[PDB]
Amino acid sequence: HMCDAFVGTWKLVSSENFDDYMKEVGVGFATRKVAGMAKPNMIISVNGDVITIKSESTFKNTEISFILGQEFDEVTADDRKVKSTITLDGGVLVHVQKWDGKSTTIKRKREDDKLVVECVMKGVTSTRVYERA
Ligand SMILES: O=C(O)[C@H]1C[C@@H]2ON=C(c3ccc(Cl)cc3)[C@@H]2C1
Repeated sequence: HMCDAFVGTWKLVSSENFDDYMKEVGVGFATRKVAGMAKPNMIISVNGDVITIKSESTFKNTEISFILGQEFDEVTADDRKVKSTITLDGGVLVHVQKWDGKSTTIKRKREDDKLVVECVMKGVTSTRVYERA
């Protein structure tokens, strides 16, 4: 019953500062423009110890499956090849991505009926709010 309140199908309803987050990460112009238009659905499921997070949009479809605390390799929507580790910290899914000596952290939390996603790279934060689909 690990992660029960995250499981389901979620739709993006608002984004703030995502262009600047993508800039900070190193995403190029054309990818930022197309990625920034997307209104993904995020589909979270759990089977035993394995959590799966899918993101589907007109821009890209991504899927990760993982065990908490156990590093895995991820190809991000912008084609970075990163090493990822996801843990639960006080009810928040904390996702760290490492690549080329760089690091970004993505937090996912349940707040009221929303799933709030906070993406941080150095001093730049973006907040993306999802609602149940
Ligand atoms: O809303 C979300 O799912 C957040 C968390 C995800 O993890 N990485 C994202 C990302 C990075 C670069 C690009 Cl170009 C697009 C998307 C997603 C944005």
